[PDB]
Order: sequence, then structure tokens, then C-alpha cells
Amino acid sequence: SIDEIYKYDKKQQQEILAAKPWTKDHHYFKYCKISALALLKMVMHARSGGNLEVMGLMLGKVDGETMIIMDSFALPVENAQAAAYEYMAAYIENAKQVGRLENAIGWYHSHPGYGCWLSGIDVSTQMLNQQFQEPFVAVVIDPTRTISAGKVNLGAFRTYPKGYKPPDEGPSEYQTIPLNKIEDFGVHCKQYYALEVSYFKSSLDRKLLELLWNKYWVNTLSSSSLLTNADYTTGQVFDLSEKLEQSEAQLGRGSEDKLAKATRDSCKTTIEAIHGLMSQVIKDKLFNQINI
Amino acid sequence: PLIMGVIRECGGKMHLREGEFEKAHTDFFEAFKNYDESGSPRRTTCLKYLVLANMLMKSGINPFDSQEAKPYKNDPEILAMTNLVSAYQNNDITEFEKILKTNHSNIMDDPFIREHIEELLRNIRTQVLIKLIKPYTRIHIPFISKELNIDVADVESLLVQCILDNTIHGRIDQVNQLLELDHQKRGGARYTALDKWTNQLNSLNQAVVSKLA
Ligand SMILES: CC(C)n1nc(C(F)F)cc1C(=O)Nc1ccc([C@H]2[C@@H](O)CCCc3cncn32)c(-c2ccccc2)c1
Ligand SMILES: [Zn+2]
Repeated sequence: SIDEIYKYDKKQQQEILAAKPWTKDHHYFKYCKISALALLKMVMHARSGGNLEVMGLMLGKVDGETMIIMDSFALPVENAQAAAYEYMAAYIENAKQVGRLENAIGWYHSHPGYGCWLSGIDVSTQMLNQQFQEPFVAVVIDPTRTISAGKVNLGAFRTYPKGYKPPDEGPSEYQTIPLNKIEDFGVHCKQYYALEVSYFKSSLDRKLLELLWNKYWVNTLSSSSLLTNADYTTGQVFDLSEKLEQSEAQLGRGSEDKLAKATRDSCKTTIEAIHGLMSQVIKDKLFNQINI
Repeated sequence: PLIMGVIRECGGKMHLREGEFEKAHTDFFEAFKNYDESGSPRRTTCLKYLVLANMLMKSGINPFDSQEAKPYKNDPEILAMTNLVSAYQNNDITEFEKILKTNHSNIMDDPFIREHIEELLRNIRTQVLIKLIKPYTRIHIPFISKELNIDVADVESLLVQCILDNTIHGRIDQVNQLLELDHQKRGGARYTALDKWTNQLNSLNQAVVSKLA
């Protein structure tokens, strides 16, 4: 009964909302589960956005310590209040009569080319949202690093309340943040915590994906990723050169050991380039070297 | 009501010799509405000067659609001005030249028309040439001379002025007398980034090595 996650009962949701346990503890929600359809919708919307930022809402429910996201929709944003809330209310009213019973559980927005984290404005927005409508979660997607690394870059964060000082306990995996966004990442890094993200899909979705792979391998075998992202690598090289200049300036005198961070960024970019090249080498071996 | 109109017209001419075409056009319009309630023979000259200003600054764009402009434009007393405006809007050098040639004793006689007819002709020629060179990659200069109806030397002078003023993006091949338009460009930002990376690496390794002793 894998499909049991799709069954929605309103009585249990009302009981949980009226018996809110998240008002006592603060590190309560630590698991986020996203449907396959919702994740694909976010990825396609972010990619269609281009090099700009796109934001939408996230419908779903709660289950114990788990935030479940089922669907999504894109806000116009050409706007905080007014237009955004009008669109949210109208879309929810329209979708409630066709079978979509769940209400909002979060908001998502894209961070194209500078990682998955919450800025100062995002932290303030999340604080405002969690003050009034709870529970809530903020999903940040990097649509450009997804193509470059061949991995879905997504992060679901939840913001600590004002005046609360958690005692350390931060793993904080390394993120290659550009130079002009390093200061913003430093001041607001301990005001939120990340939720571990998992994905789920139904049985018909699984069967359809298995049947789709029988003909979707052609696109994998003819990707040629070295050309789809040629400006991203140039921007990365520019940022890396600036970081190298700053590390050299630090060396001439006398972050901590900025040379190590610049080296890590250079290694990441170079490894992505070599992966893109070896894919084409494999294609050349398979298809062009059958010279009869 | 003649002294203030005359002084306004004189101030308009002085501004016309000194640029700042917006305020000159406003002064010309003020003189025009002053002459509307004054002597008829000055009205045609004021209309001529107003049209001269309009085609000189090429941004006012005031055709005969004005409700007060129609009763004077439709008057057969002055008609070459409407043809000149039509030629300017249509950007036809041939029609402009035929209007200038046919309409003698009414355009040549006025000196203020003559002191700016060269500028108007140069403006329309430049616009026509800019439109002409749009699709081509390498284009002969005698071809441009045939189209614009000027000799090859004047075409080369016009092209030199346009290229210097960063208006035409191309270069003149003088030995074989053609013009090559710079339409072939590629992604040269990657090599600039690589050069910057190389320079930073050079300085950084110099400093790191110099750190020891
Ligand atoms: C849930 C949304 C509608 N929301 N609710 C409330 C609250 F007042 F209720 C408040 C909000 C709300 O608009 N937040 C917000 C803040 C900042 C940005 C942009 C902003 O800086 C300028 C761009 C740079 C940037 C990088 N990261 C966020 N941005 C956005 C935003 C994100 C994607 C597209 C368009 C706008 C949304
Ligand atoms: Zn943001």
C-alpha cells in the first residue's frame, strides 16, 4: 500500500493543527518528504525562469515530525502581499473543487548559480510566515548547478525564532558561494536549520517511469553537457580568479585560509569540466569509432 | 502684435544657430501662434521655419495632423514643405532630390533653407546607408554610391565619419574598395576568464614561493 500516502483525511489534520506540538519545541520538524511530481514541477519552473529567480507555493500536509509536499504552483511575481496572496487564494479555491484538498505548507524559490541557502530577506520572510501561518518550510533550488553537477540541488530550511540561540551543532556542508554573497551568508547562517529531504512516488508513477526508461535512454546517450553550460563555467572562473586574488592578498600580509577555499572551488569547476569531457569521449568511442 | 513676434523669431534664429533645438522649437511654436493672429505673409515663412526646425531635430515629429496646421498646410500658397516632410518621413533620397530640383525660386531663394538643406540631406543619406548595410557582410562601395546617388569619394567620407562616430560597425578595405561588416562574433569571454585566472595564478605562486626565505 505505497499509495496510502496519497489518502488525505481532514479530521486528523484538524486534530494535529489544534494540538500543535511545534509550539513547544523548536527543532521539531526534521524530515521533509517531497512527491516526485512536485519536485519535477519545481525543477521545470526554475529552469523555465532562466537566469532570474522564480517563486511559488507548496501544498501538502504534516505527519508527526514530517513535512509532506504533494503539489506546487507558480506565483506571477511579474510581490509579497496583494497580488501574491490574491493569486494564492484564487488558485486554492479553484483547485479545491477538482480533487486537490491539501492547503499550503511552504514556499519555494530559486537561487540560480549561488547555492541553496536563505539570505537575510528570506530569513525575514520565513520568520514572518512562521509567525502567523504554521507549520511552514522554505525550499530553495539551484536550477543551474543541477545541470552542471548532474544532481538535483534542493534544500528545505526552517527558521529559528528571534531571540533563540541554539548551542552549535552545525554540520554545514561546504557551499561555493560567490564573492558578493559571502557576507550575506555569514551574518544569517545560524538563524535557520536544514531539514533532511527525501522523495516519494506512487505505484502508477513507478510503472510509468519504468516503461518510459525503455525509450528515454536516447536522450541520456546524446546529452553533450559541455555546450549547454558554457557561461556558467566562465562566471565560475571569474569568481575563482577574484577569490585567488583575495587569497594572494592575505598571503602578502602577516575567511580563514582563503587559499583552501579557492582551491576547493577550482577543483569543483575542473572536475565538472572533466566529467563533461569524458562523457563525450565515451560517445565518440561508442558511435564514431565503428569505422567500417 | 508684431514687435514681440519679430523678436521671438529673431531669438529662435539665434537659438537655431546655437543648437538646443528643443527650446528653439518651443520658441518657433510660440512665434507661430503669435503670427496666427497677425499678418498673413509672415505665416508661410514661420511655417517654413517651424518645419525646418522639426526636420532638423528629427524628434518632435509634428505632421499636419495638428488641428491648426491643416488650414495652412492645405493652402496651396506653400506646398513644397509638405512634400519635403513626406520625403523625410518616407526616407526617400530620390524623392527629396526631385522635390529640391523641381521647386526652384521658392526653396533656393530662402537662405535659411539653404544653410540646413545640406544637414538634412546628410541625415537622410546616413539613415538610408545604415538601413542598407543591415543584411550584408561584405559590400562594395560602388554599390552604396549607386544606391545613395553620390560619388565614391563622398561615400568613403560618409563611411569614415559613421565608423568614427561608432554608428557603423565595420571597416573599409581601401585597396579593393569594399566594406567588411563585423557580424562574425563568438564566445570570447572564456578566454578572458582563462587569462585572468592565469595572471592570478602567476602572482599567487610567486608570493607562495617567496614566502620561504
Ligand atoms: C511567500 C512569499 C510570497 N512571501 N511572503 C512574505 C511575507 F511577507 F508574508 C514575503 C514573501 C516574499 O516575497 N519573499 C521574497 C523575498 C525576496 C525575494 C527576492 C528579492 O530579494 C529580489 C531577488 C533576489 C532574491 C534572492 N532571494 C530572494 N530574492 C523573493 C523572490 C524570489 C524569487 C522571485 C521573486 C522574488 C521573495
Ligand atoms: Zn532567496
